[PDB]
Amino acid sequence: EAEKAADESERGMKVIESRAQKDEEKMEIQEIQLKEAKHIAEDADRKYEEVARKLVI
Amino acid sequence: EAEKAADESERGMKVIESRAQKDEEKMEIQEIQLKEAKHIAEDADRKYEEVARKLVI
Amino acid sequence: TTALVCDNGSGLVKAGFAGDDAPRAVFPSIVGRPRHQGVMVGMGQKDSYVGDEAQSKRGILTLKYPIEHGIITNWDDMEKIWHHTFYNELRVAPEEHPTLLTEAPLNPKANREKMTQIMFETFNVPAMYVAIQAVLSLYASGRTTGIVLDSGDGVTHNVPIYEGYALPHAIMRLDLAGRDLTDYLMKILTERGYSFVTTAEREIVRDIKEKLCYVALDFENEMATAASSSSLEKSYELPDGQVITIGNERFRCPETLFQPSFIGMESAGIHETTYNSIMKCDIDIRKDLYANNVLSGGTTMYPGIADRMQKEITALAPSTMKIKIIAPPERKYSVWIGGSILASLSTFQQMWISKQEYDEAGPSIVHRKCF
Amino acid sequence: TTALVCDNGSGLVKAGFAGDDAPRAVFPSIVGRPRHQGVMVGMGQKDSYVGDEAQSKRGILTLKYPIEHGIITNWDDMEKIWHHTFYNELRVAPEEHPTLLTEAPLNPKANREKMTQIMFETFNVPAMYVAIQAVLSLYASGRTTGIVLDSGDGVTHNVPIYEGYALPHAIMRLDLAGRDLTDYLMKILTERGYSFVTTAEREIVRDIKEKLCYVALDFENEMATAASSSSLEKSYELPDGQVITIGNERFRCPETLFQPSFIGMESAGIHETTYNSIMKCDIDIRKDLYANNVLSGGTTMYPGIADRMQKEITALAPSTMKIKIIAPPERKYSVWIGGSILASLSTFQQMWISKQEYDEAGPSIVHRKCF
Amino acid sequence: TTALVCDNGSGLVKAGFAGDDAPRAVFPSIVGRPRHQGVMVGMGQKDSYVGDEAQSKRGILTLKYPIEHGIITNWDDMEKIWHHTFYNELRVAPEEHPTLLTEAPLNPKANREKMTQIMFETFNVPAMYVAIQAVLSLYASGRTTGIVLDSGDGVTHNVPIYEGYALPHAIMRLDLAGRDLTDYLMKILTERGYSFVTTAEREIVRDIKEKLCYVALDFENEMATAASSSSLEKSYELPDGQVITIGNERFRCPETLFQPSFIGMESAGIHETTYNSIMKCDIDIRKDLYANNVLSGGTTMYPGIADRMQKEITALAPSTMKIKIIAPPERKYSVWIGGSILASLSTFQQMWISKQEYDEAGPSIVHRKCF
Ligand SMILES: Nc1ncnc2c1ncn2[C@@H]1O[C@H](COP(=O)(O)OP(=O)(O)O)[C@@H](O)[C@H]1O
Ligand SMILES: Nc1ncnc2c1ncn2[C@@H]1O[C@H](COP(=O)(O)OP(=O)(O)O)[C@@H](O)[C@H]1O
Ligand SMILES: Nc1ncnc2c1ncn2[C@@H]1O[C@H](COP(=O)(O)OP(=O)(O)O)[C@@H](O)[C@H]1O
Ligand SMILES: [Mg+2]
Ligand SMILES: [Mg+2]
Ligand SMILES: [Mg+2]
Repeated sequence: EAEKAADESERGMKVIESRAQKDEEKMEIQEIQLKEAKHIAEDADRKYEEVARKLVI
Repeated sequence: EAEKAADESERGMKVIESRAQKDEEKMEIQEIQLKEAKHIAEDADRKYEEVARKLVI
Repeated sequence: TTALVCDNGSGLVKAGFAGDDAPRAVFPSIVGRPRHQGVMVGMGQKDSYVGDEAQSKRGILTLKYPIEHGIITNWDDMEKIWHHTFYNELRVAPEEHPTLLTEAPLNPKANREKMTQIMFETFNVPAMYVAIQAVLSLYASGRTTGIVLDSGDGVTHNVPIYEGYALPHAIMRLDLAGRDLTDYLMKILTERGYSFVTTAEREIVRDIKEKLCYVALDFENEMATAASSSSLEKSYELPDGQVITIGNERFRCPETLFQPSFIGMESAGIHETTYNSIMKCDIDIRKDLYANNVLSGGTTMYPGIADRMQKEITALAPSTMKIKIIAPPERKYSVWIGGSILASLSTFQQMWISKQEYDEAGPSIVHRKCF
Repeated sequence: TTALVCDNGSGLVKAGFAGDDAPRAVFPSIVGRPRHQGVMVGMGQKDSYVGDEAQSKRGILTLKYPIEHGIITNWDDMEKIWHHTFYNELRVAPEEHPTLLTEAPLNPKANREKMTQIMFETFNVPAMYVAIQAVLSLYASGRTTGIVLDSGDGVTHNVPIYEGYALPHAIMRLDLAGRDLTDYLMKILTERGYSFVTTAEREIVRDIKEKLCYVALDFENEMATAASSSSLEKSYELPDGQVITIGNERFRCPETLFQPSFIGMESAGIHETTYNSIMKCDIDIRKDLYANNVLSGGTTMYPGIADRMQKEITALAPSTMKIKIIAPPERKYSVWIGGSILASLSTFQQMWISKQEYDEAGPSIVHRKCF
Repeated sequence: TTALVCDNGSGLVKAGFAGDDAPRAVFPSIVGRPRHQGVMVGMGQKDSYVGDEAQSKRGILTLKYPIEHGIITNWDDMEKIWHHTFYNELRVAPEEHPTLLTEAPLNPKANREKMTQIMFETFNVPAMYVAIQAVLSLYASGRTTGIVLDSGDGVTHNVPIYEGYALPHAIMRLDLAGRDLTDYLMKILTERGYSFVTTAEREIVRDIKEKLCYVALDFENEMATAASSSSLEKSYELPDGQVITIGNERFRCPETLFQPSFIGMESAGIHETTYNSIMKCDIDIRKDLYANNVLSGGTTMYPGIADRMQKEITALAPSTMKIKIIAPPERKYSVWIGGSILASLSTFQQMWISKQEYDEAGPSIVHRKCF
């Protein structure tokens, strides 16, 4: 049973680490798109601020 | 030795599941912020067009 | 050959070869010294970090600006800055390159004399020239008349020029500049519970000032809106987290320019000084000066500053006079662009101060008519 | 010649030559004396058993540790330990080998003074140097920044280093260590039926702690699980029989590090002291310290300690920072590896305290720039 | 009716009726909580001890200061402190007595607003007022012009006043105070072998600092004398025994005031901040400010501090300008004396913040002209 548990541990660690590299890639790409979303959000924000100041003047 | 290996693998897979839940709420928050950023930017787009027409007239 | 256009300014050195569209090397003008001892041996830390490198080591360094208000107070630090600019940022030996320097109006003569002496002696440049930071800005705008307001980090000044003829008796200088605004922002941010004391975090406060501060078209109305609503509050991310939200302080910092009394200075606001300078000139050129207002310097980059300045000057000026304010997007680098344009002129090649001339007639050449 | 790196530490003396990948000699720092009379005539038992040999005769000796928390309390015992290390373990004459010694931060100056005096007089070492544990531990980790938490058997201290520059005002020390954990394990084992009092059984309890104890990610959840399930119970074999089974006591002993209130200490847990030390430092380097947290010392070898520490710090720290904990497999011998690396450096050869300097300036010379 | 004057301070609350020569209720501002179990039943133990009572049970309680640096960081504790002051030490119902409070300059607005809200809501006083400590100190001294240095236990600050007019732009605030000196004394006492960690030992260290520490006229000379001779060794007796001996660190602790770099702080010493403040003012009042330097606060009672500060200022100041330092013997209570005097004025009776005014205008009423 110790050897059986060792085999269980080895393929369990293999599957979980495969999922870990998958999730690492996922979080990296989602953080990249998070940065992009923040940049576009602030871009629209201050563009609208400037055009609104132009409108009021 | 086998029992120690199994214990370490069990700890690793508990912590891998814990980081997985962490990643889960991270996707939740980043998805909601991406959605709201998109909405605010696109609303900025409509109002920018409207105020641009106002500025021209 | 080619000429180097160095603009020391204050808080930002920008330099590059003459004839280039934009400056090649731009970096803060600070000197950093390690205030700790160092335990790890063998690294061989240098005793002084100069330029942009000091910005990456703010947490273990004390930063000193060699220029307080236009003038140079620490000559060794300025020499280090010049050496770093010549040998690292540009990687060009100054032995065979004339240099054009810029400085604000109404500065001590010893400053200019010592600058010239250091440049001829330490670096042995073949020739050098000194210019006013305002005339170059006027060149960069493709104009020949009007008044120029150069609001940098150290000093602000107004210089009226008509048809290429400067009017020395109407030049106005005020010591309020970006550094005082940063200090005021540090002071007033305490009321919200945020404390900034170390010189390193002065740079952080400067970053918030650049990113969030803006000029209000009207003061009382904006105060009322901020006190009633909360739509003007914005949040900034510090280098170590704990995002901080600033509201009413957002537009109070840049108002010091129009309200010097906030920081205790008795002098009048920027618009009032400009108006007084406008009338300090003759009466036959006031219309053109009104119609050709020029802005330059980083401090004039606040959003909405142009509209407020125009409104104030129109209120002061007679109704039947057209008022226009020129605010090109590239205010910050306008002075360097003008210097590059001037250095590329063929007729200017005879205005350089040759090394032989300086040796024969001494350091006082710059002040003499051979300007 | 070659340099000699010796680490007295606390509870374990480890020594070897510089440039080696691991200490050659490692043995407990224990001095034992016989407490009985002795009837056989002719064997001629020695009056003092020192080092690992005392472990063999553990059952007829009163083991004493020469040092309580870093500070040496029995100088004669320390001299015996050093003599045994130099002669019976390394079999070398210290008359021709410079010695590098390791000493914890924030200790009485008389300690270092007496250490150097003994080394220079009793053993006539040609030269010697004294270093700090944290710097060596950082050296061995291949890092130049970060905050290092060194937790041995005597004392646990956190030291932040940034770009090779220390932050003395942010160094934190806590007297909780492995010895207190062993004492608490004795105190908590008695509630099950096993009583350990004699100093000989101290070693048995320490071995049980090393072999069975582990750190729980959650305390309340683990206690609830153990209250019902019996899957956490493990058996241990004493050196005579009567195996003993321990349940929840295995993960309760190491909780004292995070819950010092168990043993009456007022201070906070290590996870909180680390965060406090990080917030002591300047704001501009907190991100790097967060991302370069280093662990060292035997007491940090408990399974699952790294995950618990990371979880606690992440809870304390802002959610926008990546907390990374570096736990190399060889935590116990990290300090000695760092000392070997430091002694192997060429530029370090001029930092030794030579015999002539000690003779001229007396024992106090240790407190000069040759810190 | 009569008005109450309460000075919360930082770690020392002093309160009394207005129109008295000295306060009649002085006690530390600490809240103690029992950290142990408690075996005896029926003792009726309380779950929170406040004020001087907690000083008598330091060995079974954990002590918390509700004020870190001027700012109140725990409102429940401060409420308990105020209730104890009003109902036990003074034994007067606050429902029929105006209250005057004091706070340091540059204090966060939220702190003052919450103070006023708690004061009006919980204790339901009819009127209340808040004042800056510097102005009260000036009133107590009987002067009307001169820069005042108020170094308390939580914060130090220099405020210049000329002819009853304050200069906000010249107010300087530094966070170095008595608490930091106590912490530094703790840190440096370990150099001899005395370890103080628990909050109870903080009071012992503070008492040692009060009794023995003194300011040296010169640092290098005194250190040389201490290293050479042994006449500065002084012995203190702990609550139990094992009298401790103190040498050079007797005067090394207060040097942090003039040498903040000891504790890693960037800012300069008080002797330099005072000069910077003096130079920050106008030019035509610098003479009077030089000749009317006023000291206040508990931290300014180190024997010889006045002479050292006078020497430093004279070194900094021009030769032809005379420097005078005023150090009344009642430095600690000067703020309360000034507050009582101010409350005694008949004119000030019209500056009270009536309860109806607060109700109709809300908390913001505090920041309006009724400053
Ligand atoms: N967009 C901006 N908003 C606010 N402040 C700005 C902005 N751009 C530049 N500044 C300020 O201008 C200063 C730089 O002035 P600069 O033009 O370099 O003067 P000099 O030419 O004398 O060096 C900086 O201190 C910065 O705070
Ligand atoms: N695998 C382990 N698990 C738990 N504790 C351990 C382990 N190995 C060693 N220790 C503890 O570490 C201590 C040794 O610390 P050490 O590294 O010698 O400190 P120092 O370097 O100050 O001598 C021992 O007292 C022991 O209790
Ligand atoms: N003779 C003395 N020597 C050294 N320190 C003193 C002396 N007298 C008072 N102190 C310090 O002054 C502090 C009290 O300051 P205090 O005037 O109460 O400030 P606050 O009013 O803000 O509480 C104490 O913490 C103590 O350490
Ligand atoms: Mg400029
Ligand atoms: Mg160790
Ligand atoms: Mg006070």
